[PDB]
Amino acid sequence: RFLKVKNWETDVVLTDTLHLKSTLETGCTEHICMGSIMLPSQHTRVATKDQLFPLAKEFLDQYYSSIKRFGSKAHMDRLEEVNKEIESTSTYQLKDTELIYGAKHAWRNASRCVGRIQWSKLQVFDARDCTTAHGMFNYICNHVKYATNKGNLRSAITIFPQRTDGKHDFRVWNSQLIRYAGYKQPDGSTLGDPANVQFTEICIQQGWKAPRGRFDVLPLLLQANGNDPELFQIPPELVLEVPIRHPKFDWFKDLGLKWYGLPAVSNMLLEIGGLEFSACPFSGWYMGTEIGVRDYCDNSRYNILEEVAKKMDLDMRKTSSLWKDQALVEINIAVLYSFQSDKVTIVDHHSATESFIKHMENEYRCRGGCPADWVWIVPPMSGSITPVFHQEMLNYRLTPSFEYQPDPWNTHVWK
Amino acid sequence: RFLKVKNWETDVVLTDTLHLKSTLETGCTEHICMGSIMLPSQHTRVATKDQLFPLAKEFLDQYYSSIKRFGSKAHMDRLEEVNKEIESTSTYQLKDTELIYGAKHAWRNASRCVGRIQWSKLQVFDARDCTTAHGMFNYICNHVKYATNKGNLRSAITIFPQRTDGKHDFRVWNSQLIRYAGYKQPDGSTLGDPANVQFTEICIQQGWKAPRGRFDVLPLLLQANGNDPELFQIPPELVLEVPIRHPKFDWFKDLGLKWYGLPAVSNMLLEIGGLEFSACPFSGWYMGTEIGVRDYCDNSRYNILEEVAKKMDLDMRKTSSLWKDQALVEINIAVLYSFQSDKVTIVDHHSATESFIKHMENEYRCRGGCPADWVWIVPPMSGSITPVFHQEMLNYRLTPSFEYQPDPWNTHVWK
Ligand code: HEM
Ligand code: HEM
Ligand SMILES: Cc1cc(N)nc2cc(-c3cccc(CN)c3)c(F)cc12
Ligand SMILES: Cc1cc(N)nc2cc(-c3cccc(CN)c3)c(F)cc12
Ligand SMILES: C[C@H](O)[C@H](O)[C@H]1CNc2nc(N)[nH]c(=O)c2N1
Ligand SMILES: C[C@H](O)[C@H](O)[C@H]1CNc2nc(N)[nH]c(=O)c2N1
Ligand SMILES: [Zn+2]
Repeated sequence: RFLKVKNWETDVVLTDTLHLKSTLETGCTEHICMGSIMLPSQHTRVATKDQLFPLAKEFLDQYYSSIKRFGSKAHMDRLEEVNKEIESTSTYQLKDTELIYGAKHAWRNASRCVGRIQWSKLQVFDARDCTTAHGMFNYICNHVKYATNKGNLRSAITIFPQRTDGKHDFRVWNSQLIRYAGYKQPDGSTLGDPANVQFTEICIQQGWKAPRGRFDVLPLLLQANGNDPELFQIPPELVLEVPIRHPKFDWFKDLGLKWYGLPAVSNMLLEIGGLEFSACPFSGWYMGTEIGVRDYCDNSRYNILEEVAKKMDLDMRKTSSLWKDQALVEINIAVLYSFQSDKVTIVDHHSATESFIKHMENEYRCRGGCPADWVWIVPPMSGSITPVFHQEMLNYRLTPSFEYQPDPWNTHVWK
Repeated sequence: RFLKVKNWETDVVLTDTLHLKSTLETGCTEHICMGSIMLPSQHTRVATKDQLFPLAKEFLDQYYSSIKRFGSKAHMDRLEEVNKEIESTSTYQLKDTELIYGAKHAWRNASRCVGRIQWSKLQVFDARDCTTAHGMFNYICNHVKYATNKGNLRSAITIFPQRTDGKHDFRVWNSQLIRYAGYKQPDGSTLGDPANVQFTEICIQQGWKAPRGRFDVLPLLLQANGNDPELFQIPPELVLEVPIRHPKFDWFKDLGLKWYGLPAVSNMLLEIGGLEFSACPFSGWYMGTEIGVRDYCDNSRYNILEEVAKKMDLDMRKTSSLWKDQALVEINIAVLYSFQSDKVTIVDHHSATESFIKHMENEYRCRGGCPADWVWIVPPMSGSITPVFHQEMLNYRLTPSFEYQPDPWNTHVWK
């Protein structure tokens, strides 16, 4: 109730009181810790009219307290105002300013995100007036253009109409706005991104004509107000890409690798005051390792370690030659150098984890804590030589938040 | 109560029922996860006569069930036999075979240990007849000689008399049997191992004459039956060491690095059936990364990244040149090659984490689970390209176990 987290590389000590305001549950118990379960049963997402006003009052009480007007008349009138609208319609509508606050704090409370030092500079695009798949395509294009900003990336979220009944639900079926396609081969191996093989054939199912190459940017599949989703191709000039080259190894270009500049996740759900926004794509910029470690070297992904190590002339017989580690560092030096040479915003895992420690200092000071998931904060390479490896972290679930949600193609009453 | 852990690199699914037998607590709650707190308040260590028989009966019930004699007469007579001895003396004495079983299962249940595939081949040296610091020195020397086995390392534990009253307590004050000394300098920097700077001056306090070099093997500080601890120097021919060289970089020898062959931790407490063994050094062999990543590159340790990167001719201005990662992989290739060229048993983090997955399969099959701490299982470099990064793990505390304990010099009623 006044718990302490220690840093063991600096002996810095911090006191968490923010975990007291925590509301959601973790999945752990006194006799079990599930801190390494990937999609815990609590991190996923239907609510009745009854539970909705405590959730609104809870939200509005932090909102007005945050603009130095806690408990005043403007706050009490708004509590009553929402109360009455939840009487009338059994739901309610957020003010524009309450929507911006709730979105910025969902990101703030995302314990698995190492980038949250920037949480307050989030551009919020209100798309709650949207009604059709084409309207969503327009909103998403304007999002992609704004956030990309010619390589000077800017953080943003686009918020589509909230869930109401549950059957009229806006959904982006893509897991990200910009993703490369995955194609299964006759022999069984995979061209493109294996992660998206199931989605790539859903697009062909709905009528996509696939170029059947490596880095083919998938189309968007947009579902508006419960209707069946529709295909649209993002204008190519809006999809900024970085060809990957090395600042020593000239043969690195021959690999013919590239990645997109904009990481923009679209399959998650934003929860604000008890309201659920099922379509809410949000974007930032990449930490290098998400591309060069996970995207490029996960076994179940592009899996390029063996062909990079070949061209490096590496001892690939013994596991203990660390040829895998050795080729992994070159691939990440290449992604960083490539993005930087092209003036596309990217951050390295050293600078981003030093920034998160800096962020943690600020949240324990001006908020009394920072929910943080070590399993996810620690970068996927060189963990112990980044300062977050030695920083104890308390994980707890605060709201507003981002939550996972099932894929629409396994839950949609089709047609 | 029938929880499931998934592997996301293979889609292999396992069912944990062993967590049902769990007894100790984790530190997490429904509203908080402390899976990244290093020394949780539960992982540390005085017990009365009352709670001691459930703990014995609990232990003896798994022991006899494990040798295919559950609930027989030999088991019921032993339950009564211990019962009566706990009536008489309010403690009890383990059979030789109950001691070997309890020790092997403490290691089996160590969720932070990636090496547990070997848990059943542990050599147990019973030192419960010891009474003096010199006797302990003799037992520890025989341990070091046996486990080292001329570089063909063998796992072992030496078990000193159990705690009874609490004031007559056997303790090894060293954190490990073989550790390098740490000396503070006039300017403030550190010669040797910074980790041991506080211990190195306790030895000089008790009269150690320090050679004041880099890799000076500390003396042993042995406390017998509550008496004040005494200094003894391990015969140098028993301390096997590996000079560190690279299989490409000839300048790597110039660094003048070496490490000891035998990892043998002596500051922890073994708990079996409610009995507490305060001195119980145990040893195995090294995973490469414990030396080349943590020992050599932790900021608060030897911290050799900058001087390795210098001699590598690295771009050391920008953080995003990944010069740190690049020099870290060379240092670990060197430790592995050095130990192997000298026929000292070492394992690389790839082979050890593939073995642990293999181990996890066996424990979920023939035991119904495997307690495992992801925060500690995942190696400190190249996390995601080893199979444990993608393996969900349930952590829970089973007994017999190894526990942490305070340092004796902050708890001993001195003289
Ligand atoms: C500004 C640049 C940003 C950087 C460098 C960054 C970095 C990261 C990284 C590396 C992860 C782990 C991802 C993975 O391993 O696949 C992550 C997770 C996440 N990020 Fe951030 N991010 C940024 C912006 C944002 C923004 C703007 C939002 C939301 C508006 C956001 C929300 C999230 C969420 C919700 C998760 C994980 C959700 C979960 O699994 O519970 N991030 N971020
Ligand atoms: C056989 C070769 C072994 C290998 C390769 C191995 C490997 C490891 C490694 C890498 C760690 C993490 C250590 C660190 O990061 O500082 C660890 C922890 C640990 N090992 Fe093993 N180990 C071995 C044998 C043993 C044996 C024989 C025992 C006990 C009899 C043991 C008990 C433990 C315990 C109790 C911990 C962590 C305790 C805690 O923090 O709760 N290990 N091991
Ligand atoms: C906005 C943003 C930026 C970034 N640099 N990275 C991000 C990574 C994720 C993410 C979270 C969980 C799983 C996955 C992979 N599907 C990605 C995310 F939501 C948003 C990210
Ligand atoms: C036996 C054995 C072998 C090995 N290869 N490694 C081991 C590492 C530890 C260990 C556990 C917690 C903290 C520390 C560092 N003080 C070491 C340990 F107890 C025993 C180990
Ligand atoms: C903060 C964190 O709990 C602490 O640094 C832990 C993280 N994981 C670790 N894992 C291992 N194997 N060894 C360690 O010392 C640590 N340190
Ligand atoms: C098994 C484990 O929970 C899973 O692989 C997690 C581990 N930590 C991670 N950390 C990040 N940043 N991203 C991930 O996808 C994962 N995967
Ligand atoms: Zn937990």
